[PDB]
Amino acid sequence: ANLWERFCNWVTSTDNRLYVGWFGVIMIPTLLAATICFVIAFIAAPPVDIDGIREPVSGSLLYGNNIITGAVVPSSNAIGLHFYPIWEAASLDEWLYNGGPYQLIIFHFLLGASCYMGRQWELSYRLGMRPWICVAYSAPLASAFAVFLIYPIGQGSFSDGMPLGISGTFNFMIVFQAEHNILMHPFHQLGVAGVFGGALFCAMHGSLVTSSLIRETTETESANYGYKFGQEEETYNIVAAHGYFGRLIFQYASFNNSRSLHFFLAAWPVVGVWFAALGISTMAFNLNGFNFNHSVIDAKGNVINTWADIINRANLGMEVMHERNAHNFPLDLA
Amino acid sequence: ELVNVVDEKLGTAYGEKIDLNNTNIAAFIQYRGLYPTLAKLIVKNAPYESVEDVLNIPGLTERQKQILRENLEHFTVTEVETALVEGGDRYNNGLYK
Amino acid sequence: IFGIAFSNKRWLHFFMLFVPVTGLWMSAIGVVGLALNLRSYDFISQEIRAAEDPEFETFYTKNLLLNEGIRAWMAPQDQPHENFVFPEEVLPRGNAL
Amino acid sequence: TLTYDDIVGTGLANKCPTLDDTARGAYPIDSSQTYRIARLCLQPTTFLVKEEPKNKRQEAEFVPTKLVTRETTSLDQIQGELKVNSDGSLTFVEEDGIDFQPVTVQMAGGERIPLLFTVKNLVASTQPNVTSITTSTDFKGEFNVPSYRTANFLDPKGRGLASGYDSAIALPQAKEEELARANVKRFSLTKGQISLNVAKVDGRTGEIAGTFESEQLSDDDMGAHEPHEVKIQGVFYASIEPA
Amino acid sequence: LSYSLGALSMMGFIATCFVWFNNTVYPSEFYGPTGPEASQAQAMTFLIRDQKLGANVGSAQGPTGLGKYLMRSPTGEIIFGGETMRFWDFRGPWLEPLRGPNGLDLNKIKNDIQPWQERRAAEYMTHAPLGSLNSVGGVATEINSVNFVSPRSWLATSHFVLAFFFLVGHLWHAGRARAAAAGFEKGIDRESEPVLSMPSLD
Amino acid sequence: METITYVFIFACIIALFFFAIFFREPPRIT
Amino acid sequence: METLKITVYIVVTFFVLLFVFGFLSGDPARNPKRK
Amino acid sequence: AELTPEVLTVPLNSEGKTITLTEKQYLEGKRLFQYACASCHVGGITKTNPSLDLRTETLALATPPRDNIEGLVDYMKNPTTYDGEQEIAEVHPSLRSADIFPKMRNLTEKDLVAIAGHILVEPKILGDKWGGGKVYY
Amino acid sequence: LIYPLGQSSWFFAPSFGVAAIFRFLLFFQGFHNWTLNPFHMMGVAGVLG
Amino acid sequence: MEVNQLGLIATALFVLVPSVFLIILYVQTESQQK
Amino acid sequence: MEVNQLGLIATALFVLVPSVFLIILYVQTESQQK
Amino acid sequence: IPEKLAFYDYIGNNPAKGGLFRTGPMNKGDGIAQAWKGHAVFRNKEGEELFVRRMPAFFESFPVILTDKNGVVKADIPFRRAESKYSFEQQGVTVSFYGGE
Ligand code: CLA
Ligand code: CLA
Ligand code: CLA
Ligand SMILES: CC(C)=CCC/C(C)=C/CC/C(C)=C/CC/C(C)=C/CC/C(C)=C/CC/C(C)=C/CC/C(C)=C/CC/C(C)=C/CC/C(C)=C/CC1=CC(=O)C(C)=C(C)C1=O
Ligand SMILES: CC(C)=CCC/C(C)=C/CC/C(C)=C/CC/C(C)=C/CC/C(C)=C/CC/C(C)=C/CC/C(C)=C/CC/C(C)=C/CC/C(C)=C/CC1=CC(=O)C(C)=C(C)C1=O
Ligand SMILES: CCCCCCCCCCCCCCCC(=O)OC[C@H](CO[C@@H]1O[C@H](CS(=O)(=O)O)[C@@H](O)[C@H](O)[C@H]1O)OC(=O)CCCCCCCCCCCCCCC
Ligand SMILES: CCCCCCCCCCCCCCCC(=O)OC[C@H](COP(=O)(O)OC[C@@H](O)CO)OC(=O)CCCCCCCCCCCCCCC
Ligand SMILES: CCCCCCCCCCCCO[C@@H]1O[C@H](CO)[C@@H](O[C@H]2O[C@H](CO)[C@@H](O)[C@H](O)[C@H]2O)[C@H](O)[C@H]1O
Ligand SMILES: CCCCCCCS[C@@H]1O[C@H](CO)[C@@H](O)[C@H](O)[C@H]1O
Ligand SMILES: [Ca+2]
Ligand SMILES: [Cl-]
Repeated sequence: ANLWERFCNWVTSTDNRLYVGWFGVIMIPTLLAATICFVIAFIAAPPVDIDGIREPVSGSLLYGNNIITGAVVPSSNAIGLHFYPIWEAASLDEWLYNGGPYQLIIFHFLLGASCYMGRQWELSYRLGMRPWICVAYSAPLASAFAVFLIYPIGQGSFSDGMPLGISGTFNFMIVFQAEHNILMHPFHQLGVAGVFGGALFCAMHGSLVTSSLIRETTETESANYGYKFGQEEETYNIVAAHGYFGRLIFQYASFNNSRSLHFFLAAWPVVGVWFAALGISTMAFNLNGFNFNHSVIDAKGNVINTWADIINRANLGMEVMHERNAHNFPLDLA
Repeated sequence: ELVNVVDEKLGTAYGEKIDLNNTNIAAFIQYRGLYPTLAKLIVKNAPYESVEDVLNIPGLTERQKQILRENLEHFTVTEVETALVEGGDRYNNGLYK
Repeated sequence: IFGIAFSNKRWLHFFMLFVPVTGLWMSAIGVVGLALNLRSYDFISQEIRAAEDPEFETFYTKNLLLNEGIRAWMAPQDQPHENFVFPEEVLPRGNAL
Repeated sequence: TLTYDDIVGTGLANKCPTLDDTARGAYPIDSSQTYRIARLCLQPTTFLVKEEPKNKRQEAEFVPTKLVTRETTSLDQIQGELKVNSDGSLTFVEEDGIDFQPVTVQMAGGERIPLLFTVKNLVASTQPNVTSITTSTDFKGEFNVPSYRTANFLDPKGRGLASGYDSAIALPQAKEEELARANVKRFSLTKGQISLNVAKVDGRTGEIAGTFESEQLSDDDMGAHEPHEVKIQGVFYASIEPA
Repeated sequence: LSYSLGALSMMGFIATCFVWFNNTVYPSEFYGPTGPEASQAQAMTFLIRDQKLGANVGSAQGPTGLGKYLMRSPTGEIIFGGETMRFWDFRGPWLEPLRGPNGLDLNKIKNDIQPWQERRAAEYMTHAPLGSLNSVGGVATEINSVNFVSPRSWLATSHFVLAFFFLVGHLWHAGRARAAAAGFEKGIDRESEPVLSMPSLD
Repeated sequence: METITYVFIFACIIALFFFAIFFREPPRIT
Repeated sequence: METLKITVYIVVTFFVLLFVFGFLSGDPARNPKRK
Repeated sequence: AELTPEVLTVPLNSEGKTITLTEKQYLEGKRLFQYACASCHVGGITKTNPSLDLRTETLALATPPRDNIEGLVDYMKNPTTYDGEQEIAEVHPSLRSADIFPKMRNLTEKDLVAIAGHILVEPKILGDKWGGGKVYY
Repeated sequence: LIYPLGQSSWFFAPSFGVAAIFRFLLFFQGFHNWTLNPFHMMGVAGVLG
Repeated sequence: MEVNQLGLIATALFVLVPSVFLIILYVQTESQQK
Repeated sequence: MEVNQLGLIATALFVLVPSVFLIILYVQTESQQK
Repeated sequence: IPEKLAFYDYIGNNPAKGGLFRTGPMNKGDGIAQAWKGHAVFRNKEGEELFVRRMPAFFESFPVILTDKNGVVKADIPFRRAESKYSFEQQGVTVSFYGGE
């Protein structure tokens, strides 16, 4: 065939050790660009004026950070949502001061990860598989979009995007609590149910299957040798597992259908994490957690504090201290 | 010995009374009649060598002068402190409630 | 897609027990340390640098400022038996807020 | 005629107006008339910083630097009285305006030098007997350079002058003497000098333009370290009016 | 269905940003101020107040060294200072009279601010689109009193939720449609498992 | 020395990724 | 900076064109069953 | 503790005359303060000008004095700066600027008294929290 | 049990309630900087993983 | 940065001791009769 | 004694690296079909 | 007062004031104790005795607040200065030592 035809055949080959594909044609270069820029910035970038007040924050290892404190720091509040590619800067030195690497990394990463999701659909189709693994990955992907793109858009600045760093992440969490009372938001509560329940059902499933593995090995060998890649026979007794779990709770609380069981395993965390993502993405537009501050009042009108008011006091501590030189007027409105 | 000039000032009359040469303008709300009209004039016309010089501001109504006279005992003057008067800080010193 | 995959179903399911069970056990150990206030609160090298260099800032120093706000603002109501009275003037606050 | 939307995002908003090559005129001064500068604009085109060598005996040079805070450096909308003195010299007394810009430039090797580029409280005078302002008129004067951060500014450990902690609270039992300079914030106020060299005059509109050179100190981070000497060069524009 | 799901998802996202930023086809008189608008209105409010008290707002240097009221944008335009520096792209009828070819004009600021501009800026500052899910208006630490969540927040948040789940339905249905068209939407044929006819990866 | 240590561990992990993908124990059917 | 921008513009256009033409090259047929 | 007639007894005028408000009036005062005033004066502060609060001691030192029903009712018809020197109807809601502050259009004399009564009663209940701002939340 | 037993009293154990537990999280952040703790980080990895 | 001087050796051995334990066990497994 | 702060890591690695090399080789010799 | 007794009345010896990675002897932190300075008595200008509020073990950092014998606040070290009412400067705070160095 012609060059193009052979190229297409190669790009879409089910035979490549790593699947390429058309999504991969975009994913590969964008992920490589984000990864390389990230690694170099995390090691060597100079301090970045995240809040646009000429107060540069040091993110990199060579400038006095460790793995836990280091970050690629968000772009300057002076930039806002303006697009700041390298060629918009007068010099690499200016680009670095203003947090150019952050934009480069996150835009390439978001594009690349969205293509990772497409690529998962793509390969499933090449392999004659059902197509929805890519829908499960939409949950973490939605969450990355929420913290690196939707939230900054709502608030008018990439300087309020999540920093690319471990301590930076906690900074974002704490400020987010002061500003949105996220803990009191039901979508974040559903996210907690999603991740705690995902952990729970992960352990539950692991333990129930492990508990009913069919004896195929001796006491000297790992039982894992009792399963051979590609064998036709199921390797555990689901009727035994259901027999156990139906008795632990009650019969109709347990699955005896593996397909229903595995659907539940997919659905519970994916749905909870979609609500986590939508929590961040709607607090992006300042629809915030429940506010019961001073909700309980006695017969005279004295305020009777509840645990909500004690939350409020912790939130106030975060609010009054955060970005301590950046506010000149009494309300923090974004 | 290096010294915090704002803390040291709290040990002078600035720590006791409205210092016509230094105190931020919201402090004039403590007494009847001073804010905003006289407060604006007093800050605009500072510094003053003595508290009585405040009566020499041009254009004052007679009622305005009497309000000043009634409040001189709540005023002081100390040397102008650069740290208190730069940055427009006499008009807004970054403190709200 | 990812470069690696399970090939052993038994290993897969044991790993699903392993990961969350081990993670919860690790969190429990950190909490036993917190019972004694034996915290990972600070990096001493960060503090020595920041104490001597007022231009050195990291997300780690930013978060301790948040902690200091949380302690001062929440303690009087959260720890009523302490009878804390923190006059306005001592509360840590940044500008304006 | 240009509107905001013609200008926005071009960089032109940081540029002072220019005069035509024909503007080689003469603007008469009537010693009986009072005047003001209605608008003084200063656009820096080069920032130089004096290196600090390991020994005296060689004088340090001013070296070029790289601007890292973008097109945010010009002083503009400045105004004040233009006095005619009894020897015919003029004295400009700055009253108000956008009369400062924080600026960060970078030395070779990366050392960042923030400064408050400024002409606050500027008092500048010409030579005697300025019967007309012409391409031969100069202004020379002095201005104040207050601390680059004002008194509420809190360092990364929460320490400040008019607010903040007064000690290194993360080192509760460290000896305080070695940290005095970092703990006790100081607000500097130093003098700067500027010359303005008129290159163009439109005698009919009251407008002048030229080159300037100022010298001032950079940020000392509220007393934490020694400031550097900065030399700023650029173009200026002013409109003079009877008032 | 799937092509339409993708298109409605896209349109949903667009509508979200429309109601959040645009004050022409979503007039602020009816929908409340935009987030950028209310933040700018706050700076305007205190510029007005403090200048009434005698401050020279052009020369007032804030704690950072940037102007407390007024500063430059990265391209030089005069803009409000403090955190609202991010919002200098904002434009609205109550503010434009103060803007000249170089951005905010100091002489117009000093001389031409009308009482209707002060009122609008105070109204918009105090109706910022921030509030709790139970409709307590204000920042998250606000006490109960003001029953307010901006129509802008309700409309942006709802449409983002819808647009997102519509993206999910697009992927669900586009991938199902592909699989059903090729004949494997019900699972893999045990005797015609494609991967068993392929060469090993290694 | 600390920067060196952190980057060294990181580099070992990326190398490990490479061997774990391209020099894995190959999966063999049955 | 001008050269860099032109370079990146070219690079991006190149890859976007592969993605679009690629997916135009009889994609539905590239599966193990009905083509 | 209860909302008693005593708590509801506030200064009517500058001369020391009091008025005891009813509970209906108290309810009505809160409702109408929320309706017309709380967007700026929630909890007794002032969002657009934090130097001036609604504390009784601050009201007493205003000119004319505003620490009584009469002074508050008059403030709502013809508000002034704190020194009594300028009339600020054009930038502060009042009966005289109901054209530009439309929420004032249907406030009756009775309503103004209720709102004034809320301003004097609330600090008797909340003490320093009234006009205290976030420190006292 | 162990956490409050190491502290001054049961008062500092978590209270059994939704908002009360939220308060417990925020206390651990402001007082213990618990997010910085590598045993908590391993917890988070095992939960999210 | 004023780090703990024992950080380096603690980190080095933390990696090396168990990594070498594993390598020893892997290699002698591979060398066992095919 | 003010010893070189790298002397400890140098000695430890000097010992550990070649010793581990020999242990790897010895144990995988023992595990060979004898 | 025996120096040994005074030394037990010091938070540096409280075992709930540590860190998981703050390694070694207590002496490595606050230093090797040499001598009691003596008991500090604080007084304001009126000469009234004032008491420094002690840090509870929970707090890595704690403000400086002085109260009279009835627990009423009489002096402190402010953060914001512009509305300070209780500074040591305003209140004429002095300290006198009894016992020790
Ligand atoms: C990415 C975000 C994130 C994640 C994933 C986690 C994850 C975790 N957190 Mg951390 N946390 C975070 C952010 C996060 N945290 C932040 C930012 C902070 C601020 C510092 C904290 C502060 C924090 C604290 C203060 C604590 C955690 C703890 C934990 C662990 C809780 C484990 C658990 O399920 O306990 C749930 C409880 C149990 C498993 C006990 C048994 C429960 C029984 C079986 C319940 C039976 C119920 C019964 C059937 C019916 C109920 C009736 C019904 C009506 C309710 C887990 C490792 C806890 C931990 O470390 O503990 C050691 C803990 O104390 N976190
Ligand atoms: C675009 C959709 C939309 C928007 C932006 C609004 C906006 C608003 N409504 Mg209207 N409304 C809507 C649709 C909407 N509504 C619908 C469908 C109904 C019929 C039930 C109503 C009937 C209605 C009444 C009767 C009232 C309002 C009122 C209001 C206001 C207050 C809302 C509130 O307090 O929410 C409270 C918030 C909730 C109840 C939470 C909703 C969250 C949902 C359940 C989650 C959705 C998730 C997702 C879609 C599910 C996916 C599952 C997944 C597995 C795939 C606000 C302006 C009030 C008002 O002020 O009138 C003047 C009022 O009294 N609305
Ligand atoms: C019960 C055990 C125990 C206890 C309570 C002590 C107590 C003490 N020792 Mg001794 N010590 C011990 C055993 C112990 N030691 C042993 C076994 C040795 C030989 C190594 C020593 C050798 C020793 C020396 C040489 C010194 C001390 C010193 C000290 C003092 C400071 C301790 C310190 O800073 O810890 C710091 C504790 C930590 C930093 C915590 C470490 C936590 C580990 C790294 C967690 C690992 C997590 C794991 C990898 C996770 C796996 C996850 C996986 C399951 C998935 C203190 C009195 C010092 C002293 O002052 O001497 C006079 C001193 O110089 N000790
Ligand atoms: C001293 C005295 C009086 C003594 C008397 C004692 C006595 C004799 C008493 C008798 C009387 C009596 C019984 C009284 C009752 C008292 C009483 C009401 C006590 C309260 C009990 C209580 C609070 C119980 C808590 C409720 C509870 C356990 C709820 C569970 C909720 C829950 C999430 C259940 C799971 C349901 C669900 C959808 C599960 C799927 C998820 C999952 C486990 C996936 C993993 C998985 C599942 C499978 O399914 C199979 C197959 C496999 C493979 C697998 O991976
Ligand atoms: C320049 C520099 C230095 C850059 C570095 C900067 C930087 C910030 C680095 C990050 C540092 C870092 C990684 C920190 C994290 C540290 C941390 C908290 C570590 C946790 C340590 C620890 C032991 C925690 C205890 C809890 C624990 C055991 C967690 C394990 C978590 C874990 C690995 C979970 C699994 C994750 C995962 C992606 C699994 C994929 C499995 C897989 C291939 C599934 C696919 C699959 C599914 C099927 O169903 C079937 C059937 C088949 C066949 C199949 O294949
Ligand atoms: C108040 C008024 C009422 C208004 C109603 C409100 C509308 C909302 C309700 C939505 C309806 C949901 C129906 C879905 C059924 C379904 O999923 O079918 C798919 C399968 C089929 O069930 C299987 O059914 C099979 C037969 S068949 O497939 O149905 O033919 C059988 O083989 C098998 O054992 C059985 O388990 O259901 C299951 O596998 C069991 C688990 C179902 C529950 C989880 C799915 C939903 C997401 C998880 C919850 C996340 C929330 C937590 C967030 C952290
Ligand atoms: C688009 C291409 C994207 C490529 C990205 C590169 C991906 C790298 C993936 C992991 C490679 C290393 C795997 C080693 C381990 C290895 O080789 O495992 C291979 C192992 C194969 O399992 P089997 O079932 O074949 O095992 C048989 C067992 O019975 C043997 O006892 O896979 C797993 O166990 C899956 C669970 C672990 C999955 C670990 C997830 C790791 C994620 C990375 C975490 C750290 C990041 C640190 C950041 C600094
Ligand atoms: C910036 C975006 C660019 C906009 C482009 C607008 C596209 C609209 C016009 C489409 C014309 C392309 O038409 C399409 O081209 C490709 C590439 O040559 C063809 O060619 C392909 O045919 C077969 C189909 O199974 C493939 O296996 C083979 O690899 C390839 O050669 C398609 O069969 C043809 O239908
Ligand atoms: C291979 C990637 C190389 C990364 C280069 C880092 C920027 S270059 C680097 O910059 C420092 C600060 O300006 C200088 O002090 C130093 O002399 C110079 O080497
Ligand atoms: Ca000339
Ligand atoms: Cl601000």
